[PDB]
Amino acid sequence: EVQLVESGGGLVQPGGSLRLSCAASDFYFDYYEMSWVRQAPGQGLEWVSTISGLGGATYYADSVKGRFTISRDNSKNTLYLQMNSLRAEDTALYYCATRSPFGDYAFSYWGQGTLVTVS
Amino acid sequence: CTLKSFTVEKGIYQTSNFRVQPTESIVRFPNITNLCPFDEVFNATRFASVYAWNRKRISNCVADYSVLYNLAPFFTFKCYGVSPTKLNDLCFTNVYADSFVIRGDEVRQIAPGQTGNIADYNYKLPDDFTGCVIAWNSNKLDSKVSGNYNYLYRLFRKSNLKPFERDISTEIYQAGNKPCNGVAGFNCYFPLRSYSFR
Amino acid sequence: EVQLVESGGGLVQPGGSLRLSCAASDSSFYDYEMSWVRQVPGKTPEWIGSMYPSGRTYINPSLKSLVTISRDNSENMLYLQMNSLRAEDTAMYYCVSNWASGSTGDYWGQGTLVTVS
Repeated sequence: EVQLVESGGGLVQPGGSLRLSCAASDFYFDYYEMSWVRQAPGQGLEWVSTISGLGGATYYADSVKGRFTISRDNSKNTLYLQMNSLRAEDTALYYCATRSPFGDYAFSYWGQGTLVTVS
Repeated sequence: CTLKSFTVEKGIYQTSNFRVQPTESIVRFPNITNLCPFDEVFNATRFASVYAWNRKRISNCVADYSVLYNLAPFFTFKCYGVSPTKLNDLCFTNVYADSFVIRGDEVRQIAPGQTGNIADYNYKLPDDFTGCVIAWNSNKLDSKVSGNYNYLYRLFRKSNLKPFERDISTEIYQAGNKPCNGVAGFNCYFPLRSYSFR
Repeated sequence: EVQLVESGGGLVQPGGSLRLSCAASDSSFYDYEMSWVRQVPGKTPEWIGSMYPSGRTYINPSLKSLVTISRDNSENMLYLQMNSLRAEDTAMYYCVSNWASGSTGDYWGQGTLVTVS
């Protein structure tokens, strides 16, 4: 199959900022939808935020309503993640997953993911 | 002392109960000395996958749980229903050993009630699970620096797997409404994908 | 009573196509899985491909578009047609029947030695 990578930082102080970039290519992205899904160390998965390709409406989680904002760049086929006001309990390996809206609740593809720890 | 007074009047008073103390510690366990191969599922060669977990029925045994600790570090020895220790004094009728290999972060899902990807599509434990899960890292025996893809796991399934069910089928999945009728292409993802252990 | 006999063993050069296959005994080996594996000396084996009874064939993600295993004979045998030979293809190829649950119920058959110069 086809799968690509995601880069960014690996460590950030509790109060700084970080710009994560999931870079995709050779994919039907503009009609698909993308989302970030974190994984706390020792816990399960948690949906952070999602963006659509049809209208571009974004949907964040209740815990990250006013701290996380994302934007998909269709010219570069990449997904950005600009995190604000990083606390100490938000350390998790963020996964970059895209799926089709006209399907089921199962993620189609999963990114590589990288763990970012906060002091 | 039972009346809390240094002077007792005339009469009859109940003080304690004459309970005879025990003498011996008779055990009387069954007649079984055949130490069955309990090391055939712990120290063996390459291990089963999760979609084809090996279930060995172990009966007519002398379960010596003091042999799995002198081996490699065994982590997450969580017994649900019984204590981790004190297992050398109970006589079970027939036990079952389900052996497989999972990821490091996926060891939490092997527990009653926990959900996810491995506990819903590969191996589900019931809520009344009266057993013990024993995990240990095998980064030196199951990993090499070449690209390890000899361990498969199921990602897509129609419904959640019921407790104690082995799904070894190879029916193609359908993420959409297109009748793929067995082509393994767009919206026809293969239900069994391989791991990556580096 | 399983005496799987392999073939295809020999000496080849990079650029050819290896057509190796192990013969199954006259019995109902189907309804159970069947796969192939190599035994390159130095470390543990490496699984290359599977021959699931449904017909769906899954290949190792590392060796994609280089090895192909089909079942269009359906009589007693499989097929292993692999191209794009390299210098690291000199291993001991085996055909395991009950793979993904082996070491307790798998039957390793014969073993052939191939070498690519």
